[PDB]
Amino acid sequence: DYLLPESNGYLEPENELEKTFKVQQSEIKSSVDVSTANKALDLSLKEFGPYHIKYAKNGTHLLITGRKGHVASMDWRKGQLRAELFLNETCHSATYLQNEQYFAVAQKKYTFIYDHEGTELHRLKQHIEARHLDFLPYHYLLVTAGETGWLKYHDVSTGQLVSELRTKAGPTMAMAQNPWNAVMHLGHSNGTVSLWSPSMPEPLVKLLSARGPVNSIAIDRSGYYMATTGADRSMKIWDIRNFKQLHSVESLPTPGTNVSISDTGLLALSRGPHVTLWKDALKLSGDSKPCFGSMGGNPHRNTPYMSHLFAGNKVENLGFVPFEDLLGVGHQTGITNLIVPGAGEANYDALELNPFETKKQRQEQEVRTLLNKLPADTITLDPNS
Amino acid sequence: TRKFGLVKRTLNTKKDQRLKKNQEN
Amino acid sequence: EAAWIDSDDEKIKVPILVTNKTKKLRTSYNESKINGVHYINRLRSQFEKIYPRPKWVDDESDSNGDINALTKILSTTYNYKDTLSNSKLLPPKKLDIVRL
Amino acid sequence: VVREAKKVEMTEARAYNADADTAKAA
Amino acid sequence: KNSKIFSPFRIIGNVSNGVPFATGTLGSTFYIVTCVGKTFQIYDANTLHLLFVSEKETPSSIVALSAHFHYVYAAYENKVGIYKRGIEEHLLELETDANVEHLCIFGDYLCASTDDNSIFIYKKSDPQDKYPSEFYTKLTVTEIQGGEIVSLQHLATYLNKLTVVTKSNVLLFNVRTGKLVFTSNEFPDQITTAEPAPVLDIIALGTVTGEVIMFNMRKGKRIRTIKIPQSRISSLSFRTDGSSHLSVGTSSGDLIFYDLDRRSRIHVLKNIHRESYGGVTQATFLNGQPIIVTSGGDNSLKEYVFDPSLSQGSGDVVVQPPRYLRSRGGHSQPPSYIAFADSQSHFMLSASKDRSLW
RNA sequence: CAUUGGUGAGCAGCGAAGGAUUUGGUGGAUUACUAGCUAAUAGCAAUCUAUUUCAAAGAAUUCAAACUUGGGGGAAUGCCUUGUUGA
Repeated sequence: DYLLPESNGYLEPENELEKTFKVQQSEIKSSVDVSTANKALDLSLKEFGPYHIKYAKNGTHLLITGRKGHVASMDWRKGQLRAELFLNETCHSATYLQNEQYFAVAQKKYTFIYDHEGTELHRLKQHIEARHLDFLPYHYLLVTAGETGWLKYHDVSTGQLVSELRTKAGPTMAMAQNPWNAVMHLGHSNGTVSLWSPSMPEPLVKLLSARGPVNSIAIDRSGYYMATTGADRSMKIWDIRNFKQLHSVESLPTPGTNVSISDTGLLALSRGPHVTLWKDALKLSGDSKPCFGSMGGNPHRNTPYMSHLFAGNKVENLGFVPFEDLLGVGHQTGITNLIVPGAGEANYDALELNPFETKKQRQEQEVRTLLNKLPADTITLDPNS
Repeated sequence: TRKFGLVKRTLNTKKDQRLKKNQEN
Repeated sequence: EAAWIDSDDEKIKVPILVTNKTKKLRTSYNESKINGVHYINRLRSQFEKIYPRPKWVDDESDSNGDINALTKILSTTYNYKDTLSNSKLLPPKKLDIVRL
Repeated sequence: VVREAKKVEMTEARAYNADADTAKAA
Repeated sequence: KNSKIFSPFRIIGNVSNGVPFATGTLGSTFYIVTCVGKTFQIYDANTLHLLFVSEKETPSSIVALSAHFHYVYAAYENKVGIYKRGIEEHLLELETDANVEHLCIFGDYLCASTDDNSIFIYKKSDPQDKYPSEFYTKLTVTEIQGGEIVSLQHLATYLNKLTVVTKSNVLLFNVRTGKLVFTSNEFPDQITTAEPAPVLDIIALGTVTGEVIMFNMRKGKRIRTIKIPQSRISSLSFRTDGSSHLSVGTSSGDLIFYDLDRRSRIHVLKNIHRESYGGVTQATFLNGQPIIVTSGGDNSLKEYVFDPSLSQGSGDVVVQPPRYLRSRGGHSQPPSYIAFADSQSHFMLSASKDRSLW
């Protein structure tokens, strides 16, 4: 416990009169240290479509996918850029599967698996739609939910299809994989998120999450609380460990396009022109219920921790850097990294992921993970069963 | 100023050394 | 010091929280109706928040030979060549000559 | 010296609201 | 005089005339309102696309232009237009037969001066309301108080205080009351141009001599002076972007850029606008941006920028000179010969005594 | 000899305080101009926060839901379907 060398950043009001959420990002960029203040990027690439964002599980490479033709893998911290592909088919998402050397893009029809340089490795005959393209490196399993009812699991270690699960739910409106559990979460128009394992052809458990369609879903690091948003201007705080929505934030001004969860407990809600993050909102009490406005400054009622409004955009998606305190918000013209104080964890474990990794360390670690892949039957509702 | 015949450069089966059939020479 | 004293400014009172923008001016959540001098002090500090004071206004003021003597006569010149001379000598290397 | 014009976007700033200056009657 | 077959549509080909244009903001972005005789024009600043024109030709030529956020205030002969989107929403006809010289907007008030050395005050009917329609009063400037009214400005953080500057001196009023709260002493030169400041309390004045005076009111003192050899100043502006910079616009067409911290001129632009048509008529830095919009009497409206400074180590010392940006021009002289160029009535050639085609 | 090849010298010839070339950057147009942002009848634009939350309104194929598959074989092991068996 005392070996833990680095401690989180904080944000403190210092008055009741002074307010926490009112800080702006140019105002933040004054006091943050120079490399960390400079780690906020403004990539306005206004020519192509709205931009999809994903950092790798280590923050070392950023992958972006504009809706029209852009596919871009930068070695994000440095000036290096690996991939810049212009496919005139339209794309939806992308993820690095194992390392920055191999990634996968979610196109109009077919998923593509791709080299760092931008070369074509593997076009999938299957995956005939691809809306959410997500990965779990602990099974080496690219799990993809298109606009189809089905859900496809490709084991890119072997390079073969594991399984394909028809939901009977229709087009997938959301998918968030569980880091702690590797159960997949699919969200559809009935207000229903289904938990999934590749073995079980019926879902593990269905959840009538909200009314209307599922806008998005996002899961804790601990796998305890998953924050779900419907298109009904509502966001539920599901505690998966006992399958209860802790708080039901009703009547947003606009339904959130996405939700995202940091490591230390931050929650990101992006209505699209606005991005708003709460601190410690996932806890058990309804005092920790995330609320927009606490009248009278009552400590029980909970205000948002950090706010932002995008002027000329309706942003697409967002994702924290997993070890740093920023979050990449993909807007129509591009990418902002909005600086949080305490979102990411300060003390990573190198033996799990390496944010500072040599290429020789990388090819050691890749072989280490491929030795430690699990075959797909081990995806279960509990890791420990 | 883009060159003509902008083609999809993809995996060469006869040139990529990552292939173990071209791991020999 | 103030050179004019608006006696009639203090006996004003502004209810402040009717405006949506001046809610940065309230120095507590309690006060809502404030006399003239307190509000104008808050408003001056708000204009400080908008633009910080540059160095020339606060400090730089004009109110044997002095060493500023070259700088001033440079500053009141833009053309340093004596083109207003009509020197009645000819400058070298450059002919003001027009073909007719 | 590389004397080249750069692309200059308008960034946002803030100015004083002159419409906030009046107090009404006593 | 009325035609039956044809009717006036607009006078195509005009950008400005020389009447001092006004700047306004929508949110983060800027618009520009210029005059063309009896018809005013609105522009985006970021492209100089034309935004609005007047709904009507005014019966006499517009003398003054001010602009708040959504409401542009034109001022022709005796009456003052409150325009939203170039449409006459409220005409405010002043209770003289004197001609409207200058104008300003602050608070719940409007203040507009006439050439009878008397300013009219127009309250809003409520602070809840947005445009000023209630007539408050008329205050005047008698010849023991000041000279001919050169400008009305409102320097910020001055509660109902109206700053009326003349060729002689500066006055301050409580426009709720109507009382002269302060009179400044005469400056010995003929004051020709006013401008407020992003610092407190300071009004910049460019006189008939080449002299700019920064002037306090809490001091009542002329804190600094700035000389110009043999040029008559027309416009003053302040770059509020992040380095303290001052814009001096002559009526000789020249634009002079100062850094008051280094006490030095930065670059003087020559001949960005024609001297015979008024010189530089009005130049103004867009607030909090390194972009200055200049306007001449040659039917031209230019933009210039400071490039960000090349000196990484210094910054503020090494300054790139201002650089040409987008501009909408017109024929400076009236057009001698025109024709319809294309078949689909898209383009018209217009040649003038300005010695150019357009 | 045609060089109708250019180099190379030159000259006639053109010819106002240079001529000729090559390129970087940026701006302007490249569709016909009604302002920016937001939760939008309004507020903002120095700010939406210590009215943004109560309120209402808000849940069918009783599980319709790959309109999407290179073509042949097969399809062990899976699944599907009914036949059939137990709880």
